[PDB]
Amino acid sequence: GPLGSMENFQKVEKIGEGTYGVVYKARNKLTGEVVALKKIRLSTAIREISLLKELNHPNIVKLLDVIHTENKLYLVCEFLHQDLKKFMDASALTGIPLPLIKSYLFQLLQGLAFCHSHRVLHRDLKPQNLLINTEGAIKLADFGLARAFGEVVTLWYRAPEILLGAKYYSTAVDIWSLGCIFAEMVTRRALFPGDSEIDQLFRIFRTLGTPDEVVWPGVTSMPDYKPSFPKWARQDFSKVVPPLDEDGRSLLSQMLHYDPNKRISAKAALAHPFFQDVTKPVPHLRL
Ligand SMILES: */C=C\C(=O)N1CCN(CC2CC2)c2cc(C(=O)OC)ccc21
Repeated sequence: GPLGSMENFQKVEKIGEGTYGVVYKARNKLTGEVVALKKIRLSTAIREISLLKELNHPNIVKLLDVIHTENKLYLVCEFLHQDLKKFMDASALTGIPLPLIKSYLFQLLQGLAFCHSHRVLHRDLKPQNLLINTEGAIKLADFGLARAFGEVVTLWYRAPEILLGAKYYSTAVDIWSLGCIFAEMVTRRALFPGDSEIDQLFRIFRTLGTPDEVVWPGVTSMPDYKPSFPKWARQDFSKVVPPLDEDGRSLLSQMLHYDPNKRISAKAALAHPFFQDVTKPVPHLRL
């Protein structure tokens, strides 16, 4: 078995918890490069991961290297300046400026359209794995594998078809997660902050109404659907995202359609009128 493969990286800071391991800010001992290092404590996933090394896009965090040594798996990523959760917390008193929200949403839709055009799903979009830099960019990170391998799981961004037991995800799950993040940037509160699967499901139901066959054909036959679910009425989007103009509200409503077949795709969303005046502002970052 392999050893000595990682003495070329000196760990500088602990910067989060990825989808399968802890992530450090590290410094390439040899080249001086500053990177983000995911350590997965341990294949068909050795190939599914290495395919992500080819998935290069301005709005996807660059996967530089996979280092499989000594019953541990390392992912070497480019390092970005801040993640969206921290920036949202830092902007709690003022709010992220709406043009910057719109830039960030637009860029993430571009990243997803690229990912989805390659039939790659993220599966677990969260403010914590959206990374931003000083230049105005935002990038997708920590893609969830179809094969899980290797804190507490956040459920707040989970699409309802996942919660309802759907065995096969579509790209629509990522559009749902990003809609939730969009709303959270605008209102400065999480849209659906459940603390269990059923609390998550029912928080969605209380806001968007309990889905039935009318709005979601097939919902009542899903593995975890129960006829005994409470029947809540749908609230109005004027109540859910007050600061958002009608263009933003209509886009968000389309990202949160219950039926994954009705949910807007990333590429369709790019053409939505909400982006006809999109710009690329600079965040104010305290690093
Ligand atoms: C290559 C490391 C990697 O896989 N990721 C995804 C995990 N994270 C953060 C994790 C969600 C808490 C992460 C962060 C960065 C970064 O630059 O943070 C400042 C880069 C890559 C990765």
